[PDB]
Amino acid sequence: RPLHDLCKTTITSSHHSSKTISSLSPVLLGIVWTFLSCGLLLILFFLAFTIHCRKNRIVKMSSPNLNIVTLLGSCLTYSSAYLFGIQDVLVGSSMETLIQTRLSMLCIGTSLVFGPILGKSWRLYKVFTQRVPDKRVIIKDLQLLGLVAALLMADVILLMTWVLTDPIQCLQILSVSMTVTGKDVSCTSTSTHFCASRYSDVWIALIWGCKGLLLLYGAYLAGLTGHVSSPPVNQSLTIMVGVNLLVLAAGLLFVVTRYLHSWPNLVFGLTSGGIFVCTTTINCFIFIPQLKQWKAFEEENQTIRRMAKYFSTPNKS
Amino acid sequence: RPLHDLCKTTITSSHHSSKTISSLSPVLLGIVWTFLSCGLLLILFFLAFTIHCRKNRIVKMSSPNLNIVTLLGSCLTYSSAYLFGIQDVLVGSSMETLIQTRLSMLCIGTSLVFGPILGKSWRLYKVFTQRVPDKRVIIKDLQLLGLVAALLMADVILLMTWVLTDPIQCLQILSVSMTVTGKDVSCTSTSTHFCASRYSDVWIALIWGCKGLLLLYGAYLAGLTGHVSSPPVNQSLTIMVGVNLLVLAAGLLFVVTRYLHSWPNLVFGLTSGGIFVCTTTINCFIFIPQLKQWKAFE
Amino acid sequence: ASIAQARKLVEQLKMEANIDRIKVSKAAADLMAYCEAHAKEDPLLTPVPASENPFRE
Amino acid sequence: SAEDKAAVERSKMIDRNLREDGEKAAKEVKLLLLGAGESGKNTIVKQMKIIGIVETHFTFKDLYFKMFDVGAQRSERKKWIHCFEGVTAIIFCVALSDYDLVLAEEEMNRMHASMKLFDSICNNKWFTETSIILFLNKKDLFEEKIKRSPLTICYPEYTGSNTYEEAAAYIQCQFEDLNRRKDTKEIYTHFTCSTDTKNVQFVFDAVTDVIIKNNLKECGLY
Amino acid sequence: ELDQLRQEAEQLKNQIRDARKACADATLSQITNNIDPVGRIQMRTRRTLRGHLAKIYAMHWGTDSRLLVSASQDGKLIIWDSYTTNKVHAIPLRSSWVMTCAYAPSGNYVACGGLDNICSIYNLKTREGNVRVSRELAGHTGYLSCCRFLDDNQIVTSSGDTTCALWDIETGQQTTTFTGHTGDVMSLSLAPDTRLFVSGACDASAKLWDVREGMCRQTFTGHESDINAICFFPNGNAFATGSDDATCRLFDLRADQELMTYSHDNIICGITSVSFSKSGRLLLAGYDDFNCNVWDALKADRAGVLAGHDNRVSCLGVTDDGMAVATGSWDSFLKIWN
Ligand SMILES: CCCCCCCC/C=C/CCCCCCCC(=O)O[C@H](COC(=O)CCCCCCCCCCCCCCCCC)COP(=O)(O)OC[C@@H](O)CO
Ligand SMILES: CCCCCCCC/C=C/CCCCCCCC(=O)O[C@H](COC(=O)CCCCCCCCCCCCCCCCC)COP(=O)(O)OC[C@@H](O)CO
Ligand SMILES: CCCCCCCC/C=C/CCCCCCCC(=O)O[C@H](COC(=O)CCCCCCCCCCCCCCCCC)COP(=O)(O)OC[C@@H](O)CO
Ligand SMILES: CCCCCCCC/C=C\CCCCCCCC(=O)O[C@H](COC(=O)CCCCCCCCCCCCCCCCC)COP(=O)(O)OC[C@@H](O)CO
Ligand SMILES: CC(C)CCC[C@@H](C)[C@H]1CC[C@H]2[C@@H]3CC=C4C[C@@H](O)CC[C@]4(C)[C@H]3CC[C@]12C
Ligand SMILES: CC(C)CCC[C@@H](C)[C@H]1CC[C@H]2[C@@H]3CC=C4C[C@@H](O)CC[C@]4(C)[C@H]3CC[C@]12C
Ligand SMILES: CC(C)CCC[C@@H](C)[C@H]1CC[C@H]2[C@@H]3CC=C4C[C@@H](O)CC[C@]4(C)[C@H]3CC[C@]12C
Ligand SMILES: CC(C)CCC[C@@H](C)[C@H]1CC[C@H]2[C@@H]3CC=C4C[C@@H](O)CC[C@]4(C)[C@H]3CC[C@]12C
Ligand SMILES: CC(C)CCC[C@@H](C)[C@H]1CC[C@H]2[C@@H]3CC=C4C[C@@H](O)CC[C@]4(C)[C@H]3CC[C@]12C
Ligand SMILES: CC(C)CCC[C@@H](C)[C@H]1CC[C@H]2[C@@H]3CC=C4C[C@@H](O)CC[C@]4(C)[C@H]3CC[C@]12C
Ligand SMILES: CC(C)CCC[C@@H](C)[C@H]1CC[C@H]2[C@@H]3CC=C4C[C@@H](O)CC[C@]4(C)[C@H]3CC[C@]12C
Ligand SMILES: CC(C)CCC[C@@H](C)[C@H]1CC[C@H]2[C@@H]3CC=C4C[C@@H](O)CC[C@]4(C)[C@H]3CC[C@]12C
Ligand SMILES: CC(C)CCC[C@@H](C)[C@H]1CC[C@H]2[C@@H]3CC=C4C[C@@H](O)CC[C@]4(C)[C@H]3CC[C@]12C
Ligand SMILES: CC(C)CCC[C@@H](C)[C@H]1CC[C@H]2[C@@H]3CC=C4C[C@@H](O)CC[C@]4(C)[C@H]3CC[C@]12C
Ligand SMILES: CC(C)CCC[C@@H](C)[C@H]1CC[C@H]2[C@@H]3CC=C4C[C@@H](O)CC[C@]4(C)[C@H]3CC[C@]12C
Repeated sequence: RPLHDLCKTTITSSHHSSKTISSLSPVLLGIVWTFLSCGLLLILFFLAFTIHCRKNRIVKMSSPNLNIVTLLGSCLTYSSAYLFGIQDVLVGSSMETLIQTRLSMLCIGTSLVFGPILGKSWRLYKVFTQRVPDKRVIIKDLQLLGLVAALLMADVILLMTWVLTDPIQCLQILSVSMTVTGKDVSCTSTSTHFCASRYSDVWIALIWGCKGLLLLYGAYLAGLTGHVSSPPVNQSLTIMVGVNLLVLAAGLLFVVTRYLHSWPNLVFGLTSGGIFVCTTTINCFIFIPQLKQWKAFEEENQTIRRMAKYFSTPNKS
Repeated sequence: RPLHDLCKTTITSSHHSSKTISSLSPVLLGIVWTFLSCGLLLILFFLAFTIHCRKNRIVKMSSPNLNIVTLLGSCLTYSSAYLFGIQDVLVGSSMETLIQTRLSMLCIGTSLVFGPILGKSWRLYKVFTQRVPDKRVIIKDLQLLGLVAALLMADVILLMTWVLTDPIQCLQILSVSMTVTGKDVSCTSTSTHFCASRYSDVWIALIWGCKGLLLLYGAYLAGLTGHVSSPPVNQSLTIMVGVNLLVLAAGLLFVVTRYLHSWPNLVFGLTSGGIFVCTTTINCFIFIPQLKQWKAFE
Repeated sequence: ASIAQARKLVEQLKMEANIDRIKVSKAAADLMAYCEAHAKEDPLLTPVPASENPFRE
Repeated sequence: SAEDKAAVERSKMIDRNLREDGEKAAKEVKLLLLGAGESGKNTIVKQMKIIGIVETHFTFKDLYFKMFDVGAQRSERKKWIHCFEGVTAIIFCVALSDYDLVLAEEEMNRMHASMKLFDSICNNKWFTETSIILFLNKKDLFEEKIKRSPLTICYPEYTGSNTYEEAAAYIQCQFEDLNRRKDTKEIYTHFTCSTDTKNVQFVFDAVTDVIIKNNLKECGLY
Repeated sequence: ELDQLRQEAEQLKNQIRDARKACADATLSQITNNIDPVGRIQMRTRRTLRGHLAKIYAMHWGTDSRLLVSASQDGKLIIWDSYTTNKVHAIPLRSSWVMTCAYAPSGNYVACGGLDNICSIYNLKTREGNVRVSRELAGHTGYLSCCRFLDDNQIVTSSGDTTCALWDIETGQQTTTFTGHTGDVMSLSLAPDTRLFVSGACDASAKLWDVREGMCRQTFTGHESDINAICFFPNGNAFATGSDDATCRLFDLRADQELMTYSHDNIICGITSVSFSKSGRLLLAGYDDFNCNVWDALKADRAGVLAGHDNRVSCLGVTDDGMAVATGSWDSFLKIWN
C-alpha cells in the first residue's frame, strides 16, 4: 500500500504545525464576565444574610452551615465558568492544565452544591418521619459534612485517576481519509486541534454516571419529603428543579462541546450560560424563601407553620 | 497541498481494497440463547398468571392491565437482546436495518416497561392522600394507557427522526494520519469496519436524556409513595432498583460498545447480560410479591 | 390529745439513754480499736494483689 | 467450662430480650397527669381510657400512651419528682369552676392553688425541657357561673367584662404567664367539658408536635 | 392545756443538750490525730455491667459477695454474676417505678418497691425455674423507699408516710409499725446483730428502733436537710448518714450524740448513698456531682474519688468480704471497683 510511502512523504512537510490564538468576541467575554460577577455578588449577599441571621429560628430551621457549603460550591462553579473563557494563548502545558483544572473545579463544585441539599433533605425526612418518643433523631452538621466529604473524596479519587492515568493530551493530528460505500467512493482530509484525552467518553460516562446516581437519589429524597414542611424548609421543589436543569444542561453542553469545536463563541456562551443558569437557579430556590419569611419572624414565634405532614392508611378501591 | 497529491495517488491505489468478517463463538451464543429463552418463558408464565388470575383481589390491586403492558415491553427487550447476537447480513444492506431495528425495539421496550409502573405510582399518589372531601376515582386504566401511549408517541417520534434524518450507514474507511505533539512526530495506520452514524452522540444524548428525565420523575414518584402501602401495590422499590440498574447498565454497555468493538464476544455477552439482568430484575420485583400473596390467600 | 405519746416516748428515751452515757472518749477509743484490729483484712484499705483478686483473674 | 458456656448463652439470651422489650418500650408515650383533686382528673382519665400510683393505657392512631396519675401520693413531691424526668409531656388539669371557690384545708381560691402547683411544676429543674398540656375543664359550668359571679372575686386586678370567652382567655394567659422558660418549653392549652369533645385528638396532636420538636432540637434545627 | 407539756418539752430538750456535753468531754478529731493516715486510695474499674436502659435507683450485694441485684426504672430487675458479668436473671416488675431493691441473706429471695406503695417479694429458687412474685406486701400509704431482709420470713420496709413496718412474709401482715418520724423515711440499715436498725427521714432526724417490741430507742439530730442514706458501722455501735447539705455525719449509739462530720467546702451536691468498708476505716459516699468520694472514717479527708459515671451516682454497695464496691448511676451502668 502506498500509504506507508506517503506517510514519510508528509512527515517532511509535518515539521511545523498551526498554533493557537484568541478569537472570542470581547463583548461576549464582557457580558459573560458581568453576569458571572453579578452571580458571585449574589452569592456573597446570600452568605452575608445567612451569617447575620444564623440565629433567626427559620434560618436556624434551614441548616445555615450546609447553605454555606452550597455557597462555596456555587462559587467554585462560577470560577470554573470564568475559566472557560481563558482559551487564550498561555502555553501547551498550561492549556492541558487549564482544561483539567476547570473541569475538576466544575465537578467539585457540583458535588459541593448538591451534597448539602441532599443531606438537609435526608435529615428532614428522618426528623419528620421517625417519631419515637424515646429514640430521638440525632444528626448534627458534622455528620452531614462527613457525607459531603465522602462525596467529595469519591469525586477527587475519580479525577485523580483520570489525570494520573490518562491526561488531556492536546495534540496536532493531520489526517486524510477515504470512505467507500457498497457502490460509492470518496476522499476527505482534515486538521483538528482538539484538547481531548484518549478514551474521553470513559471518563465522561464514569463521572456523569456517579453524578446521575446521586441525582436519582436526590429525586428520591425530594419525593420522600413531598409535603413534610413548608417551602422554606421543605426544599423538595429545589431538588427537582435542580436535577432537571442539571440533566438538560449536561446533555446540551456535552453535545455542543463535542460537535461545535468550530464555533468557539457559541460553545463558550452556551457553557457559561448553562453553568450560570443552573447554579443561580439552585441558589435562588435555596435562599429566596428565607428572605421572604425572615421579616415575619421577629415579632413573636407563634406563626410556626413548618410542622405539617401527610400520613394515613385508608383502604384502596 | 502536499498531502492532496498523496491522497489522490492513494485513492487510485485502492485496488478495491478488501473486507473482513466477524463471528461469535457458538458456545457463548448457546448460553446467551438459553438464558434469554428461559427469561422469555418466565415472562410468558407471568402473563399467564396475570390473565388467569385477573379476578383475584391481589391481581386487582396490582393493576393487571398495566402489568400486561409491562410484560409486552419485557418481551420486546428480550427479542432485542436476541437480535444483538445476529452478525450476518440477509440482503447485504440488512446489517444497517438490523442494527436500527435492534436499537428501536430496545428503546420501545424500555419505554413500555417503565411507563405502566410510573402510571401506577402516580395514580396511587393521587388517590392515596391528595384526598380532600372530593373523590379522585377519575383515574382509571384508560388515562394511564393514555400516558403510556404519550410516552410511546414521544419515543417513536425520536426514533422516526433518527431513522429518516440521519440513519445508520455502515461504511468502510481506510485512513492515514500524522500526529505531532509539541516535540515529537508519531505514525499510525488504521483499518476500521464499524456500523454507526454521524452525529451518533447527538441521538444517544437526546434519547437517553428523555429517558433520564422520565427516570428522574419516576424516582420522584417512588419517593412520593415510599410509605403508602406494601410492595404488591407500592412499587417504589421496583422503581428505585430499576432506575439504578438501568443507569449502570446503560453506561457500561455504551462504553464497552464504543471502546471494545474489537472484542465481539465480550460486547455481545455484556450487552445480552445487561439487558437480561435489567429486564428480569424489574419483572421479578413487580411480580413475585403478587405471587406470594396469590399462593398465600388463593 | 394524740400527741400524748410523745411525752412517754421522750421519758422512755431519757431513762433508756442516761442509764448509760459512756464518755465519747470511750466510744472513740473502741472505734479506733475496732478499725485497727480488722486492718489488713480490708481489701480496700490495702490493695489486694492480683493473684487472689477475683475481679482480675 | 461447659456449664460456663451455658451460662454465657443464657446471659446473651437475656440481653436479647432486654433489647427487644427496651426498643418496644421506647415507642410508648409517657404522660404524667397532674392537677388538684376533683378538678376533672378522673373525668379526663375516663375519656382517655374509653378512647399508690395509678397508671392508665390507651392507644390512638397507633401511638401507645401511658398516663401516670400521682394524685394519691400524699408524701413529699420533691423526693420522687426526679422520676418522670423522661416523660414526653405533662398533662395538667384545672377546673375553671374553682375561680370563685375557696379551698378546704379558706381565703385560698382553689384557683390560686392550681396556679401555685402549676408554677412549681412548670419551673421545676427536672422539667426544664418538658412541654405541658394544660386542660381547663368545666367549660359549661364555669360559663354558667360567670353570669352572676364576677371574675373579680378571684382576680382583683381584672378589668374585662363578665363573659366567658373573654374571662377564659384571660385565665389562659394568666396560666401561661407563670411559664418562665418560654424559650425551651411550650404550653398547649385546651378547653374541655364533661363530654369528650376532642381531648384524645388534642393530646395526640400536642404529643406529635412535641416529638417533632424534640427531634429538631437534637439536630440543632430548633 | 398545752402550755405545761410544751414547757416540760422545752426543759426536756435543754436537759438533752446539757447531758450531751456532760459526756462530750472531747471529740473524735483529737483522739485520732496520732493515727497515721491511710494515704491516697486508688481504685480501678474492674467490670462494667451493661444492660440497664433507664436510670438505676438501687442495688444490693448478695451475702456470697458474688451475686448482685440491681433495680432500674425501666421495669427490670437484673441479677449479675460480678465475676463474669453474666445476667443470671432479668425479672419483669409489675410497676416500673421501683426505687429500692434488697437481697435475702439466704439468697433465695429478692424484694423491690417504689411508688406503687407495695413491697413485692420474688422467689429466686422456684422449681419451675423461673422467678415469680412470692408475696405483695400492702399496707403502706406512701411510696416505699427502702427494704431489708431480716430472714426468709421477716422484712422491714420504710415508706414515705413517715412509718417503718416489720412484715411477716407468709401471712403478709404488719407485725410492727414504727411511728415517731414526721418525714418520709428515706433509708434503713440493719445492725449486724439484727436486733436494732436505724431509719433516716426527711425531717433531718434519724431514729433507732427495736424490732423485737417496736419503740424508738434514741433520736439523733445534727443534719440541716433530709437524710438520704444511712448505714451501720461494722461493729454495730455507730452509723453514718447522708444528707442533701453535702454532709455525712457519724453517730454512736452508746454516747448518743454526734461524733465526727465528713464535709468539704467545695462540695455542694447532696449525698445519695453511703456505706462503710469491711473494717470500717473507709466511708464511701455517692454524690450528685457524678462522682463517689471515699472518706477516711477517722480523718474526714477525701482519700479517693471514683469518677466513672456521667450522671448522678444513685447507689453504693460493699461486699461482705470487702473485696469490691459497686456503683450504680443514672447513666444505666454499674461499675465494680477494687
Ligand atoms: C440548559 C439551560 C441553560 C442553557 C444555556 C443558557 C442560555 C444562555 C445563553 C447563551 C446565548 C449566547 C451564546 C453565543 C451567542 C453568540 C454566538 C453566535 O451565534 O455568534 C458568534 C459570534 O457572534 C459575536 O460576535 C458575539 C457577539 C455577542 C452576540 C450575542 C449577544 C450576547 C448574549 C447575551 C445572552 C447572555 C449570554 C451570556 C452568558 C452569561 C450567563 C447567562 C458566531 O459563533 P462562532 O463561535 O464565532 O463560530 C462561527 C462559525 O460559523 C465559524 O466561525
Ligand atoms: C427495563 C429494560 C431495560 C433494557 C435495557 C437495559 C440497558 C439499556 C441499554 C443498553 C444500551 C446498549 C446499546 C448499545 C448503544 C448503541 C451502540 C451502537 O449500536 O452504535 C452506536 C451508533 O450510534 C447511534 O446512532 C445509535 C444511538 C441512537 C439510538 C439510541 C439507542 C435507543 C435506546 C437505547 C437504550 C434505551 C434506554 C437508554 C438508557 C437511558 C438511561 C439513562 C454508537 O456507535 P459507536 O460504536 O459508539 O461508534 C461511533 C463513532 O465511533 C463513530 O461515529
Ligand atoms: C447492571 C448489569 C451490568 C451488566 C452485567 C451483565 C454481565 C454478565 C456477563 C458477561 C459474561 C462474561 C463475558 C462473556 C465472555 C467474554 C469473556 C472473554 O473475554 O472471552 C471472549 C471469548 O471467549 C469465548 O468465546 C468463550 C465462550 C464463553 C466464555 C464465557 C461464557 C460462558 C458464560 C458466560 C456468562 C453468561 C453469559 C450471558 C448470561 C446472561 C445471558 C442472558 C474473548 O473476547 P473475544 O472478542 O472473542 O476476543 C477478541 C480479542 O482477543 C481480539 O479480537
Ligand atoms: C452546581 C450547580 C449546577 C452546575 C452546572 C454544571 C453544568 C455542567 C455542564 C456542562 C459540562 C461542561 C462542558 C465540558 C465537558 C468536557 C468537554 C471538554 O471540554 O473536553 C472534552 C474531553 O474531555 C476529556 O477528555 C475527559 C472528560 C472529563 C469529564 C469529567 C469532567 C468533570 C465533571 C464535569 C461535569 C460537571 C457537572 C456534573 C453534572 C453531571 C450531570 C449529569 C472534549 O471531548 P471531545 O472533543 O468531544 O473528544 C474528541 C474525540 O475525538 C477524542 O476525545
Ligand atoms: C469503581 C471503580 C472499580 C472503577 C474503576 C474504573 C477503572 C477500572 C477504569 C477507569 C479508567 C480506566 C483506565 C483508563 C486508562 C487506561 C490506560 C490504558 O493504557 C490501559 C487501560 C486503562 C488502565 C484503563 C483501565 C480501566 C480503568 C482504570
Ligand atoms: C436518571 C437520570 C438523571 C440519568 C442519570 C444522569 C446521567 C448519569 C445520565 C443522564 C444523561 C446521560 C448522558 C447523555 C449523553 C451522553 C453522551 C454519550 O456520548 C456518552 C454517554 C452520556 C455522557 C450519557 C451518560 C449518562 C448520563 C450523563
Ligand atoms: C423541552 C421541554 C419539553 C423541557 C420541559 C422540561 C420540564 C418538563 C421539566 C423541567 C422542570 C420540571 C418541573 C420542576 C418542578 C416541578 C414541580 C413538582 O411539584 C412536580 C414536578 C415538576 C412539575 C417538574 C416537571 C418536569 C419539568 C417541568
Ligand atoms: C433542549 C434543546 C436545547 C436541545 C438542543 C440540542 C441541539 C443543540 C443539538 C441536537 C442536534 C445537534 C446538531 C446536529 C447537527 C449539526 C450539524 C453540524 O454541521 C454542526 C453541529 C450540529 C448543528 C449539531 C449542533 C447541536 C445540536 C443542534
Ligand atoms: C432556549 C434556547 C436559547 C435554545 C436555543 C438552541 C439553539 C441556539 C441551538 C439549537 C439548534 C442549533 C442550530 C442547529 C443548526 C445550525 C446550522 C449550522 O449551520 C450552524 C449552527 C446552527 C445554527 C445551530 C446553532 C445553535 C442552535 C440554534
Ligand atoms: C436572560 C436574562 C435576562 C437572565 C434571566 C434569568 C432568569 C430567567 C432567571 C434568573 C433568576 C430566576 C428567578 C429567581 C427568582 C424568582 C422569583 C420566584 O418566583 C422564583 C422563580 C424566579 C422567578 C426565578 C425565575 C427564573 C429567573 C428569573
Ligand atoms: C421538545 C423539542 C423542542 C425538542 C426539539 C429537538 C430538536 C431541536 C433537535 C432534535 C433533532 C435535531 C436535529 C437533527 C438533525 C439536524 C440536521 C442537521 O443538518 C442540522 C441539525 C439538525 C437540524 C438538528 C437540530 C436540532 C434537532 C432538531
Ligand atoms: C460500585 C458501587 C459504588 C456501586 C454501588 C451501587 C449502589 C449505590 C446502588 C445499588 C443498589 C441501590 C440501592 C437499592 C435499594 C435502596 C433502598 C431504597 O430505600 C433507597 C435506595 C437504595 C439504597 C439504593 C441506593 C443505591 C444503590 C445502593
Ligand atoms: C461506571 C460505568 C459507567 C463505567 C463502567 C466501566 C467501564 C466503562 C470501564 C471499566 C474497564 C475499562 C476498560 C479497561 C481497559 C480497556 C483496554 C483499553 O485498550 C481500551 C479501553 C478499555 C476497554 C477500558 C474501557 C472502559 C472500561 C470498560
Ligand atoms: C459482574 C462481573 C462479571 C463484571 C465483570 C466485568 C469485567 C469482565 C470487565 C470490567 C473491566 C474489563 C477489563 C478492563 C481492562 C482490560 C485490560 C485489557 O488489556 C483487556 C480487556 C480487559 C481485561 C477488560 C476485560 C473485561 C473487564 C474485566
Ligand atoms: C450466572 C448466575 C450467577 C446469574 C445469577 C442471576 C441472579 C443472581 C439474579 C437473576 C434473578 C434475580 C432475582 C430475581 C428476584 C428476586 C426476588 C427479590 O425479592 C430479591 C431479589 C431477587 C432474589 C433477585 C436476586 C438476583 C437474581 C437471583
